[PDB]
Amino acid sequence: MYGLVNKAIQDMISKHHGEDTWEAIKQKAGLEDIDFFVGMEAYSDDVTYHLVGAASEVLGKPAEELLIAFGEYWVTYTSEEGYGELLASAGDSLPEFMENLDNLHARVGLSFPQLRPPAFECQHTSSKSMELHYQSTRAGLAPMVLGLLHGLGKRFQTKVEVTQTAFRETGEDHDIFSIKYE
Amino acid sequence: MYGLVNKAIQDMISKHHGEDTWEAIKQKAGLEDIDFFVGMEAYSDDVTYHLVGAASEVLGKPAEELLIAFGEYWVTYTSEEGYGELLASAGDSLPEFMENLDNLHARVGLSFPQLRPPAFECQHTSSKSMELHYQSTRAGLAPMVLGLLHGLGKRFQTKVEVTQTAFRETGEDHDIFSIKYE
Ligand code: HEM
Ligand code: HEM
Ligand SMILES: CC(=O)n1ccnc1
Ligand SMILES: CC(=O)n1ccnc1
Repeated sequence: MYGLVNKAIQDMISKHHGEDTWEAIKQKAGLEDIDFFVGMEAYSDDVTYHLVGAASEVLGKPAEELLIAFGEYWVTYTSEEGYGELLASAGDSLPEFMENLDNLHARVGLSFPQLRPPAFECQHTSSKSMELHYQSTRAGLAPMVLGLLHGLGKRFQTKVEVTQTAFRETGEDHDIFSIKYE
Repeated sequence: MYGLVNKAIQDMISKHHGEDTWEAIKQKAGLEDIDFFVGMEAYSDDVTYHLVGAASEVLGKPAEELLIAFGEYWVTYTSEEGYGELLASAGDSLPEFMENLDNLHARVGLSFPQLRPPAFECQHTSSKSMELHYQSTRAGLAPMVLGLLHGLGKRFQTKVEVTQTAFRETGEDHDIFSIKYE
């Protein structure tokens, strides 16, 4: 993924547990080479999965727990490290924001030309709920989606309950989530 | 399962979509025979699975969506139809409550002598998270667990993020969930 994603993971861990723990985690991941991540440069996905795996071992937490945290962090981190206006342009409510999400990533992708963004389709089951279809070229990041949805809830002061109802992981064509809000 | 469970399903559907729908649903499940469920009597599990499938066809919603709703409802329905004090005895926080859950179901089963309750084990990964191990003699109810957990979040005013990381369905030994709270 682009290095911004890894820089975020680093930031989150550095801020929550310290530079020593980040160093250990980098080292365990077999990335001591890399002095720093370049935000606008493409890295092999490997780098991200390894960091997450290594972060799991060192912190003694499951990978999935970290991806949930990281999902929520990213909402804050993007608003502060140069994507605040772009974020705000995507709307001022959760369902609006999610409807716009492919369009946000399209805009991101003019600037990051090699982006393989996820794809998100909403079916609104009412004014307070929806089905969210998450399609990705990558495996394993549904728990990140969950955290991202909870970060979006914080951003719009909406309470969101999210439950995953289909799993790419088992062989289903793609992750699907039921979501209830305010 | 005991009829209480089926009575709760009936109630949730009558209250949400009307008696006419309930009838259809009951009709579709091939249970027109049964005039009312007896709360303290044992039914074949068959009855609950048919009602759920039938509810899915009549309503145009996936089974899994209904089980999530039903899980959340049950938390409210038990507190109002005779299990309020027992619920409250199980604690005033989500992680406490989950640690007490086998004990709760044990008390329930002195009163319901043929109870096949689930089993839940918590490994706390921090003061705000845990791995929850759901063991059951039955298949299919993981989405019900998700709703129940959201229902418990409501009861304790805690925001809970839940993601399932192992699936009995696929032949893994049992369902496992990563959970983050408030
Ligand atoms: C300003 C806001 C955002 C920016 C700059 C951003 C940028 C990115 C970038 C650069 C990637 C890497 C894709 C790649 O390298 O191939 C990505 C992936 C991702 N984005 Fe965003 N994004 C933003 C907001 C969001 C939000 C709010 C969500 C919420 C659901 C979201 C969900 C994801 C997901 C799930 C991926 C995972 C990759 C995959 O599934 O294939 N993004 N995004
Ligand atoms: C407070 C009152 C509660 C009562 C009275 C109650 C009673 C029951 C009863 C009677 C069953 C049917 C089992 C059978 O017929 O053999 C059952 C199943 C179940 N209970 Fe509860 N329970 C309560 C709360 C909860 C809560 C909060 C949860 C949250 C996790 C929970 C999780 C379940 C699950 C998952 C089942 C499904 C059966 C299975 O996995 O085998 N229960 N409970
Ligand atoms: C990979 C990452 O932190 N994200 C999450 C959403 N968009 C990019
Ligand atoms: C069958 C069912 O939803 N439950 C859940 C908790 N206790 C009973």
